[PDB]
Amino acid sequence: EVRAAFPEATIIKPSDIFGREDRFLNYFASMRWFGGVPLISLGKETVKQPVYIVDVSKGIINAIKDPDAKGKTFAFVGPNRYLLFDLVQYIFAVAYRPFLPYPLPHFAYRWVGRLFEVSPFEPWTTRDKVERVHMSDMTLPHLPGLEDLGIQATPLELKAIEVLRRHRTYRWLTSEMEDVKPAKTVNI
Amino acid sequence: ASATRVIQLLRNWASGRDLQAKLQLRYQEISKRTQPPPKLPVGPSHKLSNNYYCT
Amino acid sequence: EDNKQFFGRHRWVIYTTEMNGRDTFWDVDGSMVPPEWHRWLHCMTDDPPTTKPPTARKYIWTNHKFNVSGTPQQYVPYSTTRKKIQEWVPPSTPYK
Amino acid sequence: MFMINILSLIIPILLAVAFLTLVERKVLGYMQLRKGPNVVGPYGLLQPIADALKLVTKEPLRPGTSSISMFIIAPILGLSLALTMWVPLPMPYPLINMNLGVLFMLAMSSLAVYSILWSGWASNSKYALIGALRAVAQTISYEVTLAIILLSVLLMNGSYTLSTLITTQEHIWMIFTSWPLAMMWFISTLAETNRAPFDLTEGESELVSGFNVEYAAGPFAMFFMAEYANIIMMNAFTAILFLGASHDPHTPELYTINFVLKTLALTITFLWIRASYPRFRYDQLMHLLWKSFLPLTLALCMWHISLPIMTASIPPQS
Amino acid sequence: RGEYVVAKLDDLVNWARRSSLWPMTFGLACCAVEMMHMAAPRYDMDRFGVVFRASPRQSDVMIVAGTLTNKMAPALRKVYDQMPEPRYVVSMGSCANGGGYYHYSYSVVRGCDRIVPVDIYVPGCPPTAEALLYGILQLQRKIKREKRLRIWYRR
Amino acid sequence: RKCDPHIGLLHRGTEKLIEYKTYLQALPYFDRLDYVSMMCNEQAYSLAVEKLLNIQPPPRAQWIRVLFGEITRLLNHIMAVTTHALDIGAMTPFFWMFEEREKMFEFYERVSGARMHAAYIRPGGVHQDLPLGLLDDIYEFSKNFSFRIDELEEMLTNNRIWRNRTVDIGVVTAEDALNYGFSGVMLRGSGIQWDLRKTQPYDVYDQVEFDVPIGSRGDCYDRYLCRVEEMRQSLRIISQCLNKMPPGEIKVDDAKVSPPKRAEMKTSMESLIHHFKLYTEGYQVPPGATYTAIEAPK
Amino acid sequence: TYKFVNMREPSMDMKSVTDRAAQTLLWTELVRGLGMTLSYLFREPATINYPFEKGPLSPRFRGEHALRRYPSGEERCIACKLCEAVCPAQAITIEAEPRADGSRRTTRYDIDMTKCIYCGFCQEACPVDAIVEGPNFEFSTETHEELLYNKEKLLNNGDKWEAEIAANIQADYLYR
Amino acid sequence: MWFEILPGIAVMAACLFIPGMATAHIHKFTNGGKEKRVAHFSYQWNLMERDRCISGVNRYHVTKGLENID
Ligand SMILES: COC1=C(OC)C(=O)C(C/C=C(/C)CC/C=C(/C)CC/C=C(\C)CC/C=C(\C)CC/C=C(/C)CC/C=C(\C)CC/C=C(/C)CC/C=C(\C)CC/C=C(\C)CCC=C(C)C)=C(C)C1=O
Ligand code: SF4
Ligand code: SF4
Ligand code: SF4
Repeated sequence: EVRAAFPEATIIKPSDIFGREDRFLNYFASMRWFGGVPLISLGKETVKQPVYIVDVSKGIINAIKDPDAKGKTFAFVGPNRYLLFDLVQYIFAVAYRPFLPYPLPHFAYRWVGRLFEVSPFEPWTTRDKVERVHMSDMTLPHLPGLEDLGIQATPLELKAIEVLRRHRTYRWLTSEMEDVKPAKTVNI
Repeated sequence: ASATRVIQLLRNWASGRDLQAKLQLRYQEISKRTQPPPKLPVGPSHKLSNNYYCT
Repeated sequence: EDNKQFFGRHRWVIYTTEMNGRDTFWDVDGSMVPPEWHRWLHCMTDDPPTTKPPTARKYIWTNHKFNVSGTPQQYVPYSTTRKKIQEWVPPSTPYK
Repeated sequence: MFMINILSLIIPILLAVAFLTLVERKVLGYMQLRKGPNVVGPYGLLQPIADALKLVTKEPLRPGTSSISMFIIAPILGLSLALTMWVPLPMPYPLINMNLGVLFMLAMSSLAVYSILWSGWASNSKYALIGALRAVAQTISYEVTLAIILLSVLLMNGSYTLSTLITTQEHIWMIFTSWPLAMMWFISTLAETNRAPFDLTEGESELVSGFNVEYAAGPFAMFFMAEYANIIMMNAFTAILFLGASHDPHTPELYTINFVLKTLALTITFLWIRASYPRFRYDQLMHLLWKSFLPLTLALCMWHISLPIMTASIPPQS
Repeated sequence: RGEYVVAKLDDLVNWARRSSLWPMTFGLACCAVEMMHMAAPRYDMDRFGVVFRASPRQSDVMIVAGTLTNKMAPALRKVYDQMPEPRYVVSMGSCANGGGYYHYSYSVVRGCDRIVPVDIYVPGCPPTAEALLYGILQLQRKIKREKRLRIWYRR
Repeated sequence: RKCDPHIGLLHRGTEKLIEYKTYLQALPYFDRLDYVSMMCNEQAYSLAVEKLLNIQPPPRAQWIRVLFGEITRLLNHIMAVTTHALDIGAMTPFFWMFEEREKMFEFYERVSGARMHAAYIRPGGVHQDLPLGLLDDIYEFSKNFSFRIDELEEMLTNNRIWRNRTVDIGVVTAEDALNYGFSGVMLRGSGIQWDLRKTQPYDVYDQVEFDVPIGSRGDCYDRYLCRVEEMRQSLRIISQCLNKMPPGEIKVDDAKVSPPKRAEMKTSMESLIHHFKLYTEGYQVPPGATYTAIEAPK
Repeated sequence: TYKFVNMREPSMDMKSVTDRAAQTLLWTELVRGLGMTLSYLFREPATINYPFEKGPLSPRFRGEHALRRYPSGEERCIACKLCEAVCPAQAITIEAEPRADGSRRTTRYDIDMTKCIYCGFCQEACPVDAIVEGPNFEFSTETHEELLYNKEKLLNNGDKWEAEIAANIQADYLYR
Repeated sequence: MWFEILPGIAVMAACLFIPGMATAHIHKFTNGGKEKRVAHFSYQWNLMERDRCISGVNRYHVTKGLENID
């Protein structure tokens, strides 16, 4: 609809965005409260390609300055794609909290999402949110990405402690980046 | 806001002195806030002769 | 006003219930004091405006205003000067 | 209806703890050429409620380096002891009449320090550990005489029951007979509650806030009641201990009015002392008590055991 | 209507905050000493509900009063970050309102706002102990006029 | 065991900025320098500029500079002793004087315009004469004050808790204090009988009789009495200044140094020309360097 | 001359020793403090309630600036830049221009109330009494921009507090 | 004017008054008008059981005088 009303409207298509107040890394980090970490089919069939917040922020700024952003539709995506189970493995390793995955059928998770929607305040997990975690980032190589603008993507491995240092207990609070190895990346 | 004489003794006795002679709170003894126009003096060099700057 | 009073409490104001539209029941401020009474209130003089009316002139305001910060009547700074460098307006006649 | 009694001994105290804060602000202010809170409602009578809602709706700060489980137990432990140590007090008729009332008085009074102890440790900071350990140092000097003064005064009462205190004090005040002990008890009760000259554990000018530095909102609000409910209760303990009023067997109104007035008079003196003197040093505090107080306790306790036998004035046990 | 009960709970919450805000013990320079005169018996800040509590963990409004310099700017923002929510920062005096007398020097940040989200600006060099006495009360009106739950019930 | 006092959390480049301002414009710098002894601060700067200019202030000016320089000593010593007790833990003595020293700020504003930063004591004399009835208001306060200074002494001086917190603590000897560059109370507290108001009297401090309290132990406590006794000795100075106030102008008659009054501003050529250049260029002082020190309350 | 302050050796007579012993044992100077505060409890508080009553000032008080104008209505400022040349904080920024009538007024008179330190030199500077701080110590704003005053705001302050400035200057124009 | 201090302690005076008032009246109400019995020793406790057994209604604070016996 916006493209129809405003033909020369640059449309930015970010993937999952991670950062300090992202509700994506914090989502899995906060999952520790409710027992273990529930992933449907262990989350082994869902590949995600997150992108750091600042790069997309610089992407918008560069798009404004760029005289060629008129009409184009950019897809802002990160450098590497990670299977969701390995991504959660990376998150809980960086937070050093114990990982307790367990399978959960799709219909029952949808029921769980319904229960959490009841809260009249900021919901923690909706049925819609459960679906998003399952939605693997569709690859759109024809769509002009991020490097054409000029911004080089920052791998999530570098700037991951920013989000998750807070979630660490006092025990592993001063632990650095190199303590936890980079997670395996299913690449294109 | 004058204290009752009953406690005038109390504050005086408990501190061993006469507070009412001189109090921290000011009263009508202050100088009036409106004063007549003043005439300021002139300096020693306000002489219309023999006031050369060289001396 | 009460002369028999500890200096500072000898003069005081009971603020209005209405001023320039805004409701000035319990919420009141210190800027609702009109200037002519501001002098007498702050002990700057011993002559109330009723006893000594301030000299009236054309340009003096007729309606005192409280500090208008917050309300959409607040003052916004802006350059009061004219433009320094203009530009050569291109002609309307075509290239040829 | 015993449950109705329990709330009738908790809620009325809680409002009493609440209004002590407003009273202290005004008493301190009027002893300062100030006026104290007088805008929140009439005469500032709404001020405690104004602070009440703010704190419980204040952001309750969780420090990351803090140990969470011990973080939350301390405010619970502080308040729980404060209320439950009101229950043996013989307000006309004590709610919980026990033959060992004062021993139970000391037990939870000694249990109280673990609030400031665990909270000081759990906060995980320099000022947290400084306050908690000086809280040990302040309270370590403290129980040794607190028991002795309690023992010496009560030795001519007859037993450890708090109800019989009134029968002993039926004719004259206990302070007439043990005023050297009463001054020394009063300083310690001023001291057990970390108040006025002995407030090293808090130490605003020297420890910012001591143990309470990392305690906000309700967890702070809870810490304030434990401190202030102990103030009223300890003064009430002193009022019965030394200034036991007359008790008509048919009208408990008479004792209740007199007893409450005695607690109010004593609690004001706590604010009276709090305004006047400067603050000690925790080394001087310990040196003040174990070098000057404790030697006097032993001899005074020596006097108060020899006195009943020499005068054939031992008190009945039953 | 739910709007009525929301507004009633709205008025209850803020009234608690505006009548019990505690200015921190945060003084810097010349602008701080006369602020003591506000706490002095002449004006008696405490009568208006405030108490001068230290320990930014237990304070609401931060009275940045004095010259804000380079060497301390990290210390202030660490202090401000430690203050729980809600928190307000009143920039007090011309030094903290843009640099004051030393606006053009080399080790002063020109304005307290460049480090902290600065609330109502009270000017003066120094502002009279009464001048920001209104500054504190004018903030109490700002606390009065907030919506919070009104937005939440309409979010 | 070891205390490293990192300072610089308030380093406004004062001595750098003064380079870029005229002598008149540099005056408020000293006003802001030691913000509890304002008149004493401008008194230091003014004397230096007068020394370099080779110009003396009129007799009336010097007297009120001494008079206002001494209530400044009242202010700082009130601040020092009260906040001392405040830091120690005694809050009540803090507030009682702060009401009284609020009264002295009224005298500040009645003569200059602002409570703290008078910017009143200028090179060549004060800015303008005192308002009518100001001296009488001084007399009323000075009557009451000695009935509060002893009140402070009643609260702390004989208090055992205050004594132990302050007696024989932070003791500094004579030679090391002298070698350390100490001054003021640090010297008079440890026994060294030194005071710039007596040894090298500036202004009309010589024509005023007063005593300088000297301690013996040199510790924290002895200085507290030294400051409190300095309060009362200042009251004697104020009593003499009020009783011996001379008539005359308030600034040096030299219009090339001090701006002319507004009356001759608007009628005389030379006065306007001088006022124009003085407030645009300022008086050009002769080349040279000098170091003038005064017994500021600190 | 100088006066010794504290070396008063106490006497060792039995009366003096018992007095000190009574003082230490039966705390007296502590009670002297308590009696002092209690006496200072039943006094009259020095507080004044806010805006209903306000503190006392003097006619030469320094506060919010204002740009007055002649009795005719014409503004006093002839843009001599003296106030800018004496401004210690360099807050004054003015530019002049030959106005349509031919008179010499200023196009811009931005006073930055966040820079200047209320020295009052500006009121001493202009020989036409153009700029002058008003008695209004109260102009606190919620945003930084509101404090940056321009010529228009200055004239508005001049038109609002004109009654005070005329009266205050009338009182103090003889002292200066 | 120090009277303003009194309203603060006035409600407080009532606040501490309620507990002692409550306990005394609650004891008076539950225990048949008579003041609550005190059992500091086994003899008192043994005495209380005998009253409860002879009460019939299983209530210690129901005292039957000579009209109970012949
Ligand atoms: C460096 O810079 C500085 C400044 O400036 C920048 C300054 O200015 C000043 C000058 C200012 C001053 C005030 C001077 C003193 C200040 C200092 C910092 C000096 C050091 C201070 C001290 C040594 C003393 C400190 C004393 C304090 C903090 C006083 C403490 C006691 C009080 C009574 C006041 C506080 C009272 C409170 C908070 C109110 C009560 C508390 C509550 C939680 C409210 C009640 C809550 C409830 C009842 C709970 C809810 C339950 C309900 C309603 C019951 C019903 C419901 C149920 C469910 C049961 C200084 C010194 C300074 O150095
Ligand atoms: S604004 Fe003025 S009074 Fe305040 S700190 Fe800066 S120079 Fe000092
Ligand atoms: S008051 Fe002083 S500092 Fe402020 S603008 Fe005027 S001349 Fe400059
Ligand atoms: S305000 Fe005064 S000093 Fe400034 S330009 Fe106008 S006349 Fe000159």
